[PDB]
Parts: sequence; structure tokens; C-alpha cells
Amino acid sequence: MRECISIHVGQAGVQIGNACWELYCLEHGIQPDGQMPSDKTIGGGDDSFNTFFSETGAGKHVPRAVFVDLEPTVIDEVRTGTYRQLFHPEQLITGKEDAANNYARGHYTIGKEIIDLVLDRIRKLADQCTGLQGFLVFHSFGGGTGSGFTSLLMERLSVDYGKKSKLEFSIYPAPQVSTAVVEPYNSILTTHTTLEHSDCAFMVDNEAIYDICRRNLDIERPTYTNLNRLISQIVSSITASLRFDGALNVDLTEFQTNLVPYPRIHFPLATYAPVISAEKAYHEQLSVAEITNACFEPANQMVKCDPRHGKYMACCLLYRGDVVPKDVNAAIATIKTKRSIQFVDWCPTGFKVGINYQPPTVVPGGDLAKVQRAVCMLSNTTAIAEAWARLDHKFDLMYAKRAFVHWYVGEGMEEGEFSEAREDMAALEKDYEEVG
Amino acid sequence: DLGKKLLEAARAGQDDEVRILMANGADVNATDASGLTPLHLAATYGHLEIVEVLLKHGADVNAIDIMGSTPLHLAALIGHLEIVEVLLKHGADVNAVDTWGDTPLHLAAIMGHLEIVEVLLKHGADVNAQDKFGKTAFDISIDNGNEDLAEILQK
Amino acid sequence: MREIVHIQAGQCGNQIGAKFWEVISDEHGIDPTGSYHGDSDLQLERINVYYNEATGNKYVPRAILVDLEPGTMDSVRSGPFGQIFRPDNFVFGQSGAGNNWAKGHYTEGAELVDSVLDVVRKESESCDCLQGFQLTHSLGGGTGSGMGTLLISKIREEYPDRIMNTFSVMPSPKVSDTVVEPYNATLSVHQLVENTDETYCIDNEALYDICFRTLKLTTPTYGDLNHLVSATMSGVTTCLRFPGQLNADLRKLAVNMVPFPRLHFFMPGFAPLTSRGSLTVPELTQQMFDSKNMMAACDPRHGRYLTVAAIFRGRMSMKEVDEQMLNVQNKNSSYFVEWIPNNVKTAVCDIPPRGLKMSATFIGNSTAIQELFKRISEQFTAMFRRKAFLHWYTGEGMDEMEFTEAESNMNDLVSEYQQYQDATAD
Ligand SMILES: Nc1nc2c(ncn2[C@@H]2O[C@H](COP(=O)(O)OP(=O)(O)OP(=O)(O)O)[C@@H](O)[C@H]2O)c(=O)[nH]1
Ligand SMILES: Nc1nc2c(ncn2[C@@H]2O[C@H](COP(=O)(O)OP(=O)(O)OP(=O)(O)O)[C@@H](O)[C@H]2O)c(=O)[nH]1
Ligand SMILES: COc1ccc(/N=N/c2cc(OC)c(OC)c(OC)c2)cc1O
Ligand SMILES: [Ca+2]
Ligand SMILES: [Mg+2]
Ligand SMILES: [Mg+2]
Repeated sequence: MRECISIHVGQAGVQIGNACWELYCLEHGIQPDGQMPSDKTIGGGDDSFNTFFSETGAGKHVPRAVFVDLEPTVIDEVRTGTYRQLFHPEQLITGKEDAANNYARGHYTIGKEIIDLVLDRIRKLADQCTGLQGFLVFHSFGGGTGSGFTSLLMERLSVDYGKKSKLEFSIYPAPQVSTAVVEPYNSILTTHTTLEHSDCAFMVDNEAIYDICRRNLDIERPTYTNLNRLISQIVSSITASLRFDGALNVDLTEFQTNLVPYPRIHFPLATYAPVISAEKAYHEQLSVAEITNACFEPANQMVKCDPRHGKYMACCLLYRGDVVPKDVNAAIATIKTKRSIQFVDWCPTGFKVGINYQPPTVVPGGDLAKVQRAVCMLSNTTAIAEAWARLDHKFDLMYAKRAFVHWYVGEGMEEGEFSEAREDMAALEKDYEEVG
Repeated sequence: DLGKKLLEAARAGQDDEVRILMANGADVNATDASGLTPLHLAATYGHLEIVEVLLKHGADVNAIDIMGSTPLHLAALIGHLEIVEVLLKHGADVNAVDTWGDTPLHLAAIMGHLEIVEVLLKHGADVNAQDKFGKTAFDISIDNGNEDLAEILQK
Repeated sequence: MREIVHIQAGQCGNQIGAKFWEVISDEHGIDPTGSYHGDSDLQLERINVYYNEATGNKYVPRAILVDLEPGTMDSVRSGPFGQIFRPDNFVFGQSGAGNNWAKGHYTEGAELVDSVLDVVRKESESCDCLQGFQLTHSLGGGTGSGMGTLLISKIREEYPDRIMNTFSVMPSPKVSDTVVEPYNATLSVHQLVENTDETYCIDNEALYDICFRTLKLTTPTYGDLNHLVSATMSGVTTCLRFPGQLNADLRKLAVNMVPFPRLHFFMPGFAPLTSRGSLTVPELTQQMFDSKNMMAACDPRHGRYLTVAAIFRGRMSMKEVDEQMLNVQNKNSSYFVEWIPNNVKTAVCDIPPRGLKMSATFIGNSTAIQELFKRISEQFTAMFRRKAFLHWYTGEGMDEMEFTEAESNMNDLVSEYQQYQDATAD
């Protein structure tokens, strides 16, 4: 058992973190006060759930997690909510004034007032670990805290924890539910400065999640609560291998080995199926072949892009529930007889398979129906460069006029940092083109 | 030099002092360094009684300063309706043009003195007079979206 | 980001300022004595933004009242909410400014500026996390214009990291036919371009035009004009005062609305327009973007919107608002710049204002505001070319070059708006 520390930064990282830890508690049988009646060893242990939960001498199971925000409103909802007793009170850190949707404020001026405290609190959690493997960092691209503070934090974690892995869950902006006009700027600045410090990053496109809520769940105008419950389902599917027994992606290093062929193209695409509305409680149960075919349909992706336009470098299928391995083998065999699934010539055309035989858990109050089998596909495809081009174009339209740039320069940032960031993105776009 | 004291009295509105200076030979048509006369000053500062007194004692109602401003241009710019009427009754040139191509009509239209605009039009002000930029008083009303002024100019 | 320190200077500033406090106190359930008589819990959630909590659960406005004319304090005191203001917060001189910007800025006003700053310090030091400041004032007089700009500059030196926001009333000969008002407004605009983060442009020309042509009032009074001002000030401060799905503050409004530092002059709008003592979502979205509903006498169809923020108030389908707002941006596509993606932001607030079930407030940063600046510039130049009344200013220690510098800066501002109105994405 090797521990993982989760770090939740800014409103999006915090709200998604709350929804994830609620789901993890229901999956492991942990009550909101921290008690776990199925844990026979009190005061400690080396079980797979111990990667995410420490234990006190009183039998309390505490998340290995830190919540950080530059203003207190969002974190105050965690301090007074259903799971208020679950977290270490010193694990919830708040400033007084936020970054005002400005990367430079989060990174250079306001963020510097709290960075040392956050590192000292992370150190206290790291000291309790027998074999810390690394960090899971949750944040938006668009917020000033989510972009700027996360970059500053990732730079410091690389100095103090050199050999540890760092994985991100990043929220990519969408016009339908965005906060600020400058989100494309923040997104490009944080991508540039974090690239060399992150080993693997799972982007969640708010527009993709918004469309799934509208289409599959019949939600007319989805809110952050609806988006976060679906996102937490997907995040749980991705982290399940770290928290339960299994033979695939069993540690952070394995995510890099399986999904990241080269350090800069470290952005896997996640696909999830099936998403069925809770109002359809008596739905027909979809077979392994149906849910597996559903992973190759663009409508089910976590990022809007078209994998038919790109080439695959890796593909992992993570099943949960009533799934017979020979049915997976037959379903995959049928997928290989489809011309719209091309791998790069330098990678073996194989699919890696992991099966957890417990079906997914539904959260009371959620929008999802219970299902007997579900799948999360993680793939590294060159088609994700389409997401980068869309963001790069919105950056170029404003930057060509230097619109809003004065707000960043006025907060201790040089104007040349914008050009250095954009050039890094042009090279990242070329890295995908060079693979194919 | 009574002309210098007459310029000061006309600007300050000292009626008694104006009568006294005139009685002692003061030049009613004296000029300051920029060519302004006692009549230009009384019309700029709204001293109606001084304007009438000077006009009955040989003041040139159409005197121009170094910028071509007449007392009528200044009265129309500042908005002294009663002075505009007295100047017109005494022979002021309604279509006098200054160094900027402006007529009294242009200045009253710019400053929004609508009652003065009506008086000028009734006395034969030229609606086709263009300033050095080619603008008539109607062009000014259109370019600034002054519907009230544009209606008056069409009447 | 919580507390705002409000300052009101001169006659216009204090009259519109008193009306602001009366309107928002009624919305927040605050009576003229300072007690909370409301029913909704949403009224006290962000009350701290404008009010200080005091003994016996008494809510006192974080307001400073300034004027060189002592008679203004009495008119304010004689008002309904005149006793709610803190007696220590009234700073009043002996002689007015007589519409002389130089008296407000350099002589009478400069003697009284340290006294006001003492009160600002006392109010600021009692704030847990001060956002910034809001000033109400006219630009045509001498105190609100000359002294107001001096106060903005001195506050700026002491609090350079806080936001400075003004509600500045632009002069018009239709309401006040005083020929020195273009001088005072031009000298003020020169200061506002450099020293404020955001300015709501409230134009007496548009206020008069709305009363006369739309409300059919033959002889509009200050009370009729100020009714439009208070509805606008209530509308644009909605999200600072009510929770909503956004945690708005003055700095987030500035970062998202101001793409170029000098272009921080907003054109506010309001729908429906009503007179004193006297609707669907598609109609509200329509009226909101109409020239007749703008508080600045500019046709937005003569320029381009760089950024827009809209606030809808009342009970309505949030999906319908998204649909109508999407529709207006498609059919009026040539009136928005193409190089600032997603430049229109909407917010919905459950609590509507007094006497209305539905209301919409518009905050535009449009290149068409150059029409307001050109109107004042043409009047300034007509007076300035003849040097009319210049001695009234130079006699108070003002150099003649200060006028030339203000005129040049305003014409430069107009050229800057024209530059972005003609810019294309390609
Ligand atoms: N999916 C999801 N997106 C969110 C959530 N909260 C905010 N966002 C998105 O995150 C972006 C805004 O960044 P935030 O996280 O709110 O900002 P922040 O990190 O707190 O930064 P500042 O408030 O600027 O200091 C926008 O693109 C929002 O749509 C959330 O709970 N879920
Ligand atoms: N909308 C509106 N405009 C007003 C009001 N009071 C004055 N004004 C305008 O404000 C300008 C004159 O400014 P005032 O506020 O009267 O002057 P002040 O700031 O007190 O300055 P001094 O009297 O010169 O010391 C003119 O353009 C008036 O039309 C009011 O209550 N509402
Ligand atoms: C063009 O993009 C944007 C522009 C403005 C943005 N929001 N700004 C606010 C701030 C407010 O506080 C005063 C509001 O109260 C009046 C407010 O009411 C709706 C919005 C956010 C943006 O992404
Ligand atoms: Ca145990
Ligand atoms: Mg935030
Ligand atoms: Mg006054």
C-alpha cells in the first residue's frame, strides 16, 4: 500500500472534490463521521482503501486531502455540510481575497501570501505516509486561483517532492457555464507553466459534460451540482484501480507507463458508458458489447473531439460490475473490424483490460440510474489536439489586440510570458501533428 | 487713458462708471490687446443696460476682434437672448463669419441655445453657411443627434 | 472582497446619493431609523457590502457626505433616510464653488480634502476586507467635479490596490444652460481617464430625452431625472448586494469589462422605463438593447460592444433568458466585436426592484460612447476658442495649458474608441 494525496484548488477543484469524497465514502462503506464498520483493523492498516484514507486510533477514516481557495465561501460549505466531520479541519485552507479571475493574481501576488502555509500542511500529511507515491491535483483552467495558484503549487511540489508523481484533473472552459472572458488566457498560461511539472492530466471539458447532462439525463439547464455528480462518477472510475485490488493502473507510475508514451503529450481522453437517467429505473440492461461500442462514440467523451480524425497511442478499458472476461475479448475483437480505429505504427495495437466486479455506486440525490455494468475507457489519441486548437484560437483573437493584458502586467507578470506560453502551445500542437 | 477704464467697467457691469467715462471723452470704440471693445465685453458678460448705452453713443455694433468675433457671435455663444435682440435691432450682421468659419447661428446651435437659434432664423440667418470644416448648423444638429434643434432648423 | 466605502460630493452627488440609499434600504428591508423589517433572508446575506452593523442591530450606511455648500447637509438631513447617516460622516465647507472647477480642485476644495480623508480612513479601518470605493457626483459643477476628482486622486495614493468606481453625471444644456459646464466636464474627464477603474456615464441629455419624448413629461424636473438614476444605480449594484450564482465584486467586473485601461466608461441601460407614480423576457432583452433605454445619449447601433453585462430581476425561466440573450447576439451580430469571444455575461436575481415584477439592467462598454465625448468636446472647443470666462479659472492658479491638455486627452480617447470600432478579427 502506497499513499496518494489529493489537493483541491479553487472553487471548481473544491466543489468537484466534495462530490468525489462523498462518492468514495459510499463505495468503501465509510460514514460521514469517518467510521467504517467493515474495517476489522482499528488504528491503521495496509488495505487498498488506505491509499486515500488514513486511520486514527479511534477508528476514524480521514481523507488524505487538502482543500485550498483564496476566498472562503466555497470551502465554508464543506466546513458546514454533510461531510463536515470527515476532514481534518487544518486540511481546509482559505485566504480572504480571491484572484479575481486573473492568473497573475493567483500566481504572483495574492497566491504568494498563502503558498508556504499550504506546503507546511501538505508536509504534515506526507509525514504520515509510509510510501507516498504522489499527488492528484484538481483545478479549473479558467479561474485565477485554479490557474495561477495551481501553477505555483505544482512548481513548489516539483522542488520538495522530486521523485513523486503528479496527476491533474483539469476543468477546461465552456461558454455555456463560464465565469470570465479571460479564461482562454488563464488556461494557456497555466498549461505552459505546469507542463514540465505534471506527469498525466485528465481534462474535463465543461461543454462535453453539459451536453451529456442535457441529452442523456434530460436536464434542461444543468447546474454545477449536476455536472459535478457526473464528473465524480468518471473520476471514481479512473481512481478505482488505486483504491481497490486490481491488475491494471495499480499505482501512479503505471498511469504514465500505460498512457503517456512521451512526457509532453500527457493528456488522455476519458470516455464513460452508460449514462442513464434515474427516471428510467426499469431500463433494459446493456451488454458488454453495447457499453464497449459506446466508448467509440464522440457523444460519450469527457472532451469534445473526434477520435476518427486522430490516431491512438494507448487504450485502457476499465470495467465495473457484471462483466465476463470472454465477453470483453469478443467485444474488442469486433472493434478491431472497424476502419475508424487506427493506432500509430510504432505502438502495439493492443487494448489493456482491467475488470472490477463490483457495479458502480449511485449517490442518493443523483441523476444516474443504477446499472449492473459500466466502463471507462482511457485513451491517448492525437484527436485531443482539436481541444488545444479551439483554446489557442480564442487566445489569439484577444492577444492580437492585447485585450485585457494590462490586468496581468499590473500584477507582477511580464508581457513576454504571454508569447512564451503561446509558443509552447504552438509546439504542443506540432507534437500531436508529428505523431499524426 | 479712459478707454482702458471703460473696458474694465463694461466687463464688470458698472453702469454709472460707463456714463461718467463717456461724458469725459473715453473712447467708446477702444480695444484691448485682442481687439475686444467695451461692446464685446458687455455682451459677453450679459450687461444689457451697458450694451444699450454704448449703442446710443457710437459703438460699432459689427466691430471684430483679432479672431473675427463680433458682439453678436459672443452674445449667441454665451446665451444672452435679450442682448442678441438688442444687437439685431441696432444693425448687427446676422451672418458675420469669424476666423473659424462660424456664424452666430453655428455658436447658438453648438451650445444648445434653442430660443436664440429661433431668433436668428427669424432675422435671416443662413442655414447653408458652412464653417471651415464644411458644417452648417443643420449638420451639427444631425451629427450630435439633437432632434430638438434639428426640428427648429426645418420648421 | 466585501465592503464598499460610498462618497457623495456636491449637490448632484448628494441628491442622487440620497436617492440611492432610500431605494436600496427599501430592497434590503431597512427602515428610515436603521431597523430591519424585511421578511426574506436573502436581504441580509450581503448587507455588509453597503452597511455597517451597529448596537441594537442597527444598520448604518458606509457613506461619507461632502460639499463646499453647507446648505446641502440640511436638504439631505430633511429627507426620509436623512437620520440614518452617521453624524460624523458629514463634511461641509462654508462657501460653495460657484460652478468653478478650479475652486473645487485647487483652492476651496483643497482646504477641505484632508478632513474628508480623515473620515475615509475611519470607515476603511473598520472594514474586514475593503473592495474599494464608489463616488456619486456631477461633472458640470465645481464641487463634485473639481473636488471629487481631487478626492479620487488622494484616495488613489493611499489605497492603490483598491477599486475606484464612479457614477458621473454628464452635463447637458437641455437641463442646465450654464456655458462653463463643458469646461468643468472636460477637466474632469481628463482626471477620470487616469484615476478610476470604472465609470458609469449617466447623461443628463439622455435623462431629459427619456422624460420628455418617452415618458411625455413636458417640463421634466430633477426628481423625474433622479428616478431614472436610482433605478439604474439599483440595477447595476444588484449582484454586489444579493447572493446569486456568481460571487461578483468590483474587481471581477473591471477585469471582465475593461479590455484597455482608458476604455472604462460604461453606458448603462434599463427596462422597463417608468415615470414617478405610474412584461416578457423577449421584450426585456429587446428594450434593454434599444437606444431609447440608454442612460447616455448615444446610439449603440453607431458603434460596437466590446463587452456587455446584463442583470435580469424577478421570477422567470433561466433557460428562456439564455435563449433570448443568444438570439439578440445572433440577429445583432455586427454590433459586437468578433475578437473578444463570449463577451456577453448574464445574471438572474430572484428579487426584483420596487413596483416591478420584471426588470433588466444593461452595462455596456461600447465604442458608441465616443458620441457623448464628441458632444462635450465640440462645446468645450466653441468656448475655448474664444477664451470665454478663462480668467475665472486662471485666477485660481490654473495654467492655460491644463485646458489644452484636457482637450487633447479627450480627443485621444475618442480616437481610441474609433480604432477598436474599426478593428477586425481576419
Ligand atoms: N465543472 C465545474 N466547473 C466549475 C465549477 N466551478 C467553477 N467551474 C468552472 O471553473 C471556471 C472558473 O474558475 P473557478 O474555479 O470558479 O475560479 P477559482 O479557481 O476559484 O479562481 P478565482 O475565483 O478567479 O480566484 C469556469 O470555467 C467555470 O465554469 C464546478 O463546480 N464544476
Ligand atoms: N441628474 C441630476 N443632475 C443634477 C442634479 N443636481 C445637479 N445636477 C447637474 O449637475 C451640474 C451642476 O453640478 P452641481 O452638483 O449642481 O454642482 P456642485 O458639484 O455642487 O458644485 P458647486 O455648486 O459649483 O460648488 C449640472 O449639470 C446640473 O444639471 C440632480 O439632482 N440630478
Ligand atoms: C464579458 O464577460 C464578462 C463581463 C462581466 C462579468 N461579470 N461581471 C459582473 C460584475 C458585477 O458586479 C458589479 C455585476 O453586477 C452588476 C454583474 O452583473 C451581471 C456582472 C463576467 C464576464 O465574463
Ligand atoms: Ca484499518
Ligand atoms: Mg474563486
Ligand atoms: Mg452646488
